[PDB]
Amino acid sequence: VSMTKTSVDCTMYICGDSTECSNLLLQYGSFCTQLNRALTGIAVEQDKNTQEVFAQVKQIYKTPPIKDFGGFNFSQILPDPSKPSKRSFIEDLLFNKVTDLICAQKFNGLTVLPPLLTDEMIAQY
Amino acid sequence: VSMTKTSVDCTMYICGDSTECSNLLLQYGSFCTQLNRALTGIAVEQDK
Amino acid sequence: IANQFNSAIGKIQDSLSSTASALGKLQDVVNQNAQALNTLVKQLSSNFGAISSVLNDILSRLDPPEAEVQIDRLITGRLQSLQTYVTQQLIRAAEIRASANLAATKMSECVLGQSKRVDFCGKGYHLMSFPQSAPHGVVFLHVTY
Amino acid sequence: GAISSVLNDILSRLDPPEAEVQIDRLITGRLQSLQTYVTQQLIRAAEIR
Amino acid sequence: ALDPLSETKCTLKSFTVEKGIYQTSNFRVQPTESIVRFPNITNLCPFGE
Amino acid sequence: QCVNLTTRTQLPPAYTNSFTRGVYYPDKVFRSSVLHSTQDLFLPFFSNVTWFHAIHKRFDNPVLPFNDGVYFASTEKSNIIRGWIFGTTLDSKTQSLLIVNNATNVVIKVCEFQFCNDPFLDVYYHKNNKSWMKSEFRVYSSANNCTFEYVSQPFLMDLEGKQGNFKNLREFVFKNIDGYFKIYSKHTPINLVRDLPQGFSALEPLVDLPIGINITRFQTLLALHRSSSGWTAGAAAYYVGYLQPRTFLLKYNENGTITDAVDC
Amino acid sequence: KNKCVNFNFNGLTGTGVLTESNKKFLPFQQFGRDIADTTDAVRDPQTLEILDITPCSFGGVSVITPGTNTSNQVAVLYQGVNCTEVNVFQTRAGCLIGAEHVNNSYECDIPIGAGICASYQT
Repeated sequence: VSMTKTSVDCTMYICGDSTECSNLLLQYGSFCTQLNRALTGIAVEQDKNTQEVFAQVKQIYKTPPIKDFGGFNFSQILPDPSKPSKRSFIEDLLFNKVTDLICAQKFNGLTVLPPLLTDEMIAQY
Repeated sequence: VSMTKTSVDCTMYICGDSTECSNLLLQYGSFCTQLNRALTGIAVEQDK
Repeated sequence: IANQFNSAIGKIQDSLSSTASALGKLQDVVNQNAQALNTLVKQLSSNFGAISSVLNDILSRLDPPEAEVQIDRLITGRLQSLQTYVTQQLIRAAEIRASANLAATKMSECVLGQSKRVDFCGKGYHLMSFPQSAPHGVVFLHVTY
Repeated sequence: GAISSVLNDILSRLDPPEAEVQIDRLITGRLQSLQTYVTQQLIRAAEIR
Repeated sequence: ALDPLSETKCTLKSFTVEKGIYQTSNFRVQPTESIVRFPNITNLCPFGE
Repeated sequence: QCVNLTTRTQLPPAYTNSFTRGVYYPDKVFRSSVLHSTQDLFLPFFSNVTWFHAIHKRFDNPVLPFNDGVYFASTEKSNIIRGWIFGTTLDSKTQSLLIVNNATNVVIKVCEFQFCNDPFLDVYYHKNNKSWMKSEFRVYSSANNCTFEYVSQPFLMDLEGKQGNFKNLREFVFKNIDGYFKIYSKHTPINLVRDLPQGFSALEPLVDLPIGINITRFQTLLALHRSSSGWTAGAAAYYVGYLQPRTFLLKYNENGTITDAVDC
Repeated sequence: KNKCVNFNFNGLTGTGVLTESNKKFLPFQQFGRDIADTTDAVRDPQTLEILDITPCSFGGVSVITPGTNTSNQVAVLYQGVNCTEVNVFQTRAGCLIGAEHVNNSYECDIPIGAGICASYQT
């Protein structure tokens, strides 16, 4: 659904810590501007993917305190309140099997933007 | 459904029969190595 | 019907914990982003035909007019390299958005409602679907007859 | 932009340093043409999918 | 450069700023002072002698 | 000097295969938890290396070409090897680099040396009072026109003759690039009988010698003893190899030490 | 140390924050590098220490303001950096100045990030 959010700076990426290099970059016109706005739009679309997929409802539904479903065990699929971060037993595995690095890239000139919707809120949906 | 599979070699196509010409291609980095994976991915999608 | 479902969910937990390759669909998204970012950084080290790939070197060595010629070569290549990255991200952005729309369609039909579509919600007659959160994606457990 | 479109012709006429200047226009032109082909394949591949 | 609101107007090329968030600039920390560290002067020729 | 030894006997140049040898730290750049691909002059894996040894009736001190670079691996008990001499003609006709140990420190200098057919450092009349001191110097008669002089850390070489299996391993790399002579050194103990052990070793720099002379050949200086044609040399084995421009994958651990290498 | 400076060590130059780390270099390797072939650390040519080089803080600057007809109030937001220069608060997205923090939850209006949104209200 969601893809990594990245924001690149065409001013810093092309010319590191250089005044003369940045001045000559202006002769190329909007090439820089376009490359920044392009990635900006994608980062916005990546958040829309979570809005059009994860949340299909405007209300929060909860399970009853007493669980009798007629002999069916949903405990594995449902969130366990005993865990510090709300997740089910299936989601617990989904999080461990799928894999700071983003901070090192942020200082290298490649900005990793945090998503609008947190993983905890996704679990609530 | 399926598209014709074509694998282009940026090492053979760019510089024909030239060692010196190919030497200048190394200065461009992955541009050749990168284009090879782009075409390879399309060939894999054709089978899926 | 209870011994079948409860036993089925048990198989999902065992298969999910034992098999780590079933999620490769999501791992590929992280790999594609990691490779694109790694390559994007490594292109800065290349000289792009210039005498040197470092700006401070050509400024402290070559004459003012000679540096401008070299700065043009470095900017030209670094610009093209960044254009290649963006071009690839927009294309891949169309693939992820297409997959997201499919997840939205299945979410409404398979989970929220009940769909009679053939093999859209999974093999067999679709009964109910239980969504599950996964990093950079979503997982659907489809109960079929 | 090069004097000739053949690599063996420029290599056997202009000097190695001068040929590189012409070879730069040959590679730069072929790269733009090669990337244009790959870019179209990715777009055409999306329509096929 | 008067106010951050004007930066938004200039970024949008319009005097009407709709409700929302927009990126008007990029923040960067400049160096405070220059640091120079070189090794010892050891292996000296005794010119004083 | 020009007089050959009495017991010295020639042998055919037998060969043996080295497995992982030829791996060294490329430069001063430190890296950890990463896999780097380095292309430089290396000793290919499973490549045949020359088989030489020196004993009391076969004594090997030939002349071997240096080319661009060479790999060296040997095992010592009494430390027969004094050092090495490098140069084009290995004579006073031009400049020659000499890396040797006098039992005080490691002397490194470049001069014009008088060439000898069989250079070495001999000693005689051991018996009781084991001696082993510098007396007769057969390496070169005289030297002059010195363009370089250097003195490394002090070391005391024990030349006392020993018996049994080889308890030490010394692997060196000798190369010259862009007029800069580079040298690598690794010292580790090993239990060895013949041929070579199976294992991995990370070669480390030793000294930086910006000499910048042409070296087409080299010799291995050895120490001789007797209890000079009738003088012998202790049991030792050394190997020589040629370096090629090969690419290795150097795997750096968390501490930065190379765990393993692979030739593409 | 612990400041953004322009450092020159032997023949190496650069701008970044110098922080002493616990890394241990090989005695014959003075300068280190990361997986990207960019120096992440260095060894002081004089004293014996290992200095981790972290590039100085930088990031985008965002402006949070309602419609022009609504009001001229402005709230500046920094991306990927905490409050340095400088209602000064910190979020997971970065430093947010010019806004008040309300524990009560409301429907998102102006998105910020990490499950936080801004709006113009009482």
